[PDB]
Amino acid sequence: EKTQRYVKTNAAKEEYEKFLSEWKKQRAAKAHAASAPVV
Amino acid sequence: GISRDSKHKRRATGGRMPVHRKKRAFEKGRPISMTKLTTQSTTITEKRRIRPVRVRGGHLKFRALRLCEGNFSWGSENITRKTKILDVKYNATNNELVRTKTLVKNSIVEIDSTPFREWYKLHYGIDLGLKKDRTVLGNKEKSRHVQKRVKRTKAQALEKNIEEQFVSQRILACITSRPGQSGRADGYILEGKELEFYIRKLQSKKK
Amino acid sequence: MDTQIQRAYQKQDGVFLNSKKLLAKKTSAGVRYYKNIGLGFKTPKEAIEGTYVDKKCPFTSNLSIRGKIIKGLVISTKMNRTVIIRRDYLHYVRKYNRYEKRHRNIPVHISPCFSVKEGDILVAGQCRPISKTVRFNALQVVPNEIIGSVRKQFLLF
Amino acid sequence: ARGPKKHLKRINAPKSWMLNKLGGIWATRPSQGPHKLRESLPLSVLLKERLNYALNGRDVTLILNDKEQNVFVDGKVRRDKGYPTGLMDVVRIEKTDQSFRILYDTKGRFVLKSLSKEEAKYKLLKVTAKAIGPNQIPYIVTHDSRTIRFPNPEIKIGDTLKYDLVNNKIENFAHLESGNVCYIQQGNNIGRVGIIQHIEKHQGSFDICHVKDAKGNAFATRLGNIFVLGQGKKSWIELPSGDGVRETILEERKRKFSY
RNA sequence: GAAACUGCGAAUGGCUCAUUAAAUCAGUUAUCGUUUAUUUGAUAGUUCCUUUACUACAUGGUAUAACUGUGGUAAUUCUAGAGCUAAUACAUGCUUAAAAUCUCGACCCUUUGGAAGAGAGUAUUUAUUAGAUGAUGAUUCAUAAUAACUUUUCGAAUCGCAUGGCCUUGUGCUGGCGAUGGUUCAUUCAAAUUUCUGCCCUAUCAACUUUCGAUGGUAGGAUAGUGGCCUACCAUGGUUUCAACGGGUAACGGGAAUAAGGGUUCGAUUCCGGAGAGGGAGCCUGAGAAACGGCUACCA
Repeated sequence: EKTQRYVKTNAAKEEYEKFLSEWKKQRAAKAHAASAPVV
Repeated sequence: GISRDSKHKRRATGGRMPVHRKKRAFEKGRPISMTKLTTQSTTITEKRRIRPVRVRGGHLKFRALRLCEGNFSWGSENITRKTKILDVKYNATNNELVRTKTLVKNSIVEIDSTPFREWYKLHYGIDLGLKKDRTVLGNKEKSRHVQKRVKRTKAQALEKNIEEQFVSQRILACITSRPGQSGRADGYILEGKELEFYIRKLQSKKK
Repeated sequence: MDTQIQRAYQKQDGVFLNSKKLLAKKTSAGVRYYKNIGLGFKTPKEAIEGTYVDKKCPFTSNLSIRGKIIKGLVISTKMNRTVIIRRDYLHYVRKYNRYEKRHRNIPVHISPCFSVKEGDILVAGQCRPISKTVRFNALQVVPNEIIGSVRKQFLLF
Repeated sequence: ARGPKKHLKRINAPKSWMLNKLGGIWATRPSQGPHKLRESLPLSVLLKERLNYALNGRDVTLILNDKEQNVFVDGKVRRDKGYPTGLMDVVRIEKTDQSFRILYDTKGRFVLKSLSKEEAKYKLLKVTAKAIGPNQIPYIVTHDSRTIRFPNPEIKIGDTLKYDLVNNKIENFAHLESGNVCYIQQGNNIGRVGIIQHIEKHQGSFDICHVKDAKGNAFATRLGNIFVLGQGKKSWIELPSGDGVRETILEERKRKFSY
């Protein structure tokens, strides 16, 4: 259980991180989608 | 039961103020703890003494009664080593604390330059021992010794006051820690604004 | 040499920069503690470029302001950076169905920044206990003119 | 005072418990838990006076002490005479697989809503605080005193989450902003459910909020009392006493005895 | 099951204004100013790296009762001396099986990711740096670090059933699950302050308050921690006819809702809410007492 602690944490950590790159990728992805039609 | 309830006072309009409550235990007031120094074991063998007091929450609070060594930091350089404090001078609060070399949070004292001297040497190639032999570098100037230069050239214009201090072996510094509260005694090394000033208090104090 | 020593035995800041600043020998070294209590309050110009070391200030210290905010006329200028503001209100009288006049006196702390004067309206904030009486700090000062007796002066301000 | 109180008086125990005035003299005092004293329903109350499964006091003592486990709160077993079941909770009666919502009336009395094995899965959580803690990590906290690790970042402090108890998973949240549905956890207006109109913050230390609903009534309460029962008109849970809307004493009469 | 050990509450109340004209108390303060059992929630890889006979954890040492007994004495909650044994209590304590384990990542090698070779815990201190890249109005805020340097921590020698699955075949596990912990945070627990309205009369109260506090402001120190609270150190303060200084009222002390109109009524002899448990003193518990109903010792 001591061991399973840092395991579950790495899983959630990399999990979050993996999500962030996908969200942020989209956050900036909509940035040219919104500023494009204004052009 | 040395209390501190604000009841035994006189409201704004100085009229005495009533009481119906016996002194209640949460108004605790612990016996003061003057803090001396062992930079003179002429009698005092046991160098430093710290007694822990059982505080409210259930925690312990260490109380400094007698000491001899604290920790200090050189503002400028960001260095901090544990050193032996020397004699207390000018306590501001009162001169008696100096007369009994007592340790107040903000008591200005002296320390051993040794750790700082030792360091300033290793990182800059400058011992600070009597001026002439000033530097002490390497024989060959091709490798990493090229850095002690780069740093040394950082116009390490350490105030004319900081310099004199080192050589004399003594160093000026003020404290920043309640001995009667945490048991320790930590201080910063004196410089610019306050240095110049506190010294003045000392020059004129004796003269 | 003046603002620093002036009797008292030292006057630094909360952000202990100073002497170390001599390390950043190029940009701006003369730092002072800067803040902004917010709550719809402008931070005094004088407060920033001052040499004053008032720990009990709401812009030069870790002194907060919370809840109760006051507006009242000033009574006395004496005391070191502390002033007494007098508030003038009416009290109702159940029976006679009318009012009477009344005045509460208040201990207010004044950061050097704003300049006092006797008989002017002042705005205090709710700051932690600073002393027996004090429990209010000045945050906004309005100069006002009353030709004489401050006591006579009674305004439902 | 001597130390810390430890009992509770019949007379002094909340009107939300619809308690027996003549009853006794005391009343099971809520145990320090997930919900505050006033905002809670200790189990003993929940079974004896509420469900009525229990009866006499010892009746409970059996139920929660019996080696069978008959009571579940948010997918967990409980054996405390006065566990403070709070707002938006899910209680299951093992031996019958009963699932309930801990929700206030429209008249402010604690009501027990019967759920289908379906809703019994999700529970609505309101966001307490939100800040980053140890080793660069984000934490969110719910009224239900839930502490959350690595939560979706698009969540502001005054949010409302849908919780999948089965997987201890989050899904579809929704902050409080002009145009949502809400439940008021406490106040001269509790038990109501309407559309948020606008939130005027006054910072001086107390922001307020307005609301509309079915008969388009105007509601006013402090933010701390707003719980987002849903995003954009669609509520997220079945409400007790029909829709979260109370009637004039006049409307009650006309609806019941039709005057 | 005897008994003991435990380990718990035994700071709870309950009667008591006796005081008390005082914020008492009411509202009316968050507390950037203070403490926090209770309750959860959470939860904790960096402890060596000795220059792994780490011994080797086929989880240490003690210590003790209780206990059998030997007793004493006008006589104790008496107690003596004899022996015992526990232990969820003292007192600990390498965490290996090598190169521990942390932390880059080439790279492919595609996943099993392979990942090279990339690099390496905390109570207690300051001291800087964060903080551009959480938050406040708000921060010197955090929670960061950061070194140092701290007679300083931290860290389940738990027990409970659940031991049948895994491979091994003894094995290695398998620990399941809880009980039994610790950790810090907020988690209610709190208190604890705290603004902001309000006791009887009185101007025949005019004036008041300053030796250390009357004030400010400051050094410290206490305070657990805010505070003149004090050490100082000084500021002269300022209060005040809206009567302030002040005086005088034994003063312990004061929540529900209906309601054209009316009908009626409530909480229940005070919701509220400070100060006594011979005198005095000091001390006591502790999360947590101005500990009444703990002491002592003193007096009686």
